[PDB]
Amino acid sequence: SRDHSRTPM
Amino acid sequence: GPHSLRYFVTAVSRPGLGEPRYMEVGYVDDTEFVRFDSDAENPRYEPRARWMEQEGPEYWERETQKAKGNEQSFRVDLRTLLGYYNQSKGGSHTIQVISGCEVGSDGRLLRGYQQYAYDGCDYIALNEDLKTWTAADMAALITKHKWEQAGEAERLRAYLEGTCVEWLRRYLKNGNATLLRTDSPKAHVTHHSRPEDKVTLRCWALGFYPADITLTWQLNGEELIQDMELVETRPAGDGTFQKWASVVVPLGKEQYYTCHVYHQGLPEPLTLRW
Amino acid sequence: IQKTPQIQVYSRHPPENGKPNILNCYVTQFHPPHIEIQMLKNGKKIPKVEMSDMSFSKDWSFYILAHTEFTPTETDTYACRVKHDSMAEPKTVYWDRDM
Repeated sequence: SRDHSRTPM
Repeated sequence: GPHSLRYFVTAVSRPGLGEPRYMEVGYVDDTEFVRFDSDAENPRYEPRARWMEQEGPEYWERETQKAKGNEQSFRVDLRTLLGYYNQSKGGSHTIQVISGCEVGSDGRLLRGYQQYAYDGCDYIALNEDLKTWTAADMAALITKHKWEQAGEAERLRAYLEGTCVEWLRRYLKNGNATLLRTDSPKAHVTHHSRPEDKVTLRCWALGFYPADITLTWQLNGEELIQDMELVETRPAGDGTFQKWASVVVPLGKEQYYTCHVYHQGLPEPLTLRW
Repeated sequence: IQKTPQIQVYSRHPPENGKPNILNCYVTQFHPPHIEIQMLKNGKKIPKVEMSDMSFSKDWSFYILAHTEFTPTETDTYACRVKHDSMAEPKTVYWDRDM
């Protein structure tokens, strides 16, 4: 299961 | 032994050709099991391993939505990095990410990791401590500060120690017949004539799994590591791998050299001669 | 970063004319990711070719696998033609069944 809702760069 | 869940993510801008290409390929150990391609006829997260049929339709809907969301955040990231690096809107650029976790044989977390790269060069990476970031340049220093104020590391740590670990355990279970198998290699040597009374001896190892293997050529008991030609272990199309290693020897002296194959599926190492 | 791809062509099992098999074209260590890969039977393009096993190495260069099922014959020639910005013209690597 993948990661999500990541902070943008 | 240890097991890993890894995701190779790529975002490539295509100026003039429309939206960026976005892909996600997942792996449990050396086995590809899931994949998303934005250029796909119908962009959906799809199974790549037979054992993934055990996941309900809800799994595929969740993962697909996540991917589309991840696709969007990376479209923005591509724009942002152009600013950071003061680059023009007409060039193609790439963002690569490696995300994953590894567990021991007993299922506990050994380590987690997440690394980003821009145009083939390191950008930012989570440190082994799972708490700090390390930037490769000044541009990445801006992202580092943003991530520190946002609390990204705490958020990511939660994923790596929880979700990642739990789902890894589950995948290994549902696909244990595939993921926990051991295909023993089959080896053989070939001969090739060369100018100046020399010959190329090549030792092949085929149809093995896991990918980890050791091929060596010996003479008088010593392993001729420096005098070996060798390819990186490669997938053969059916979930198994192959590899070869060669050595150029004097004509008529071939019989002295032996090939040794080491793999978990071989209780005792294979020894070959031409 | 611009890296020229290494192209390896090989089959799953030792060929035996008449026995079904899988032909692989592993394109490795390249950058950027834009690339065109074609597998050819007798100079003609093979249709059912599956691309799999994509990954990056430590240095971030790309690895991709193209493969199709085939049944070797003593008169059929197979090759893999790759096109990438790092090359002037398309590179064609032939299957050497005697390797």
